[PDB]
Amino acid sequence: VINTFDGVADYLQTYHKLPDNYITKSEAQALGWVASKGNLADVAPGKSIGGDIFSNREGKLPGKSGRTWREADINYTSGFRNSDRILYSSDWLIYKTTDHYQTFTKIR
DNA sequence: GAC
Repeated sequence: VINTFDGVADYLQTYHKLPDNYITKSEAQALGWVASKGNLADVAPGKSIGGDIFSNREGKLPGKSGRTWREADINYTSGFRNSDRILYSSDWLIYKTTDHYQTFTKIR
């Protein structure tokens, strides 16, 4: 399992994809995940939510026509989800936020 | 796009 900021940032930079322990919300939902129940670790052991589109509506991240942003959970082990997310663009800019997309730091 |  790889779910730390540096670990995921390195993997993303090297392989241009999230490591195997990530599943999208749709995939998680298909497995029986119910947000209000905080049951992810029970329906998908050792998995973290990741890979969904981040719309960047606040414009806090660098924007450019045709650039798509995606986000993935970081530091998730169990229970309800946290505030830690890695943000990555189609052109491989990588950012982190620890406050649920309120502020971001460039890390790769 | 924690819920």
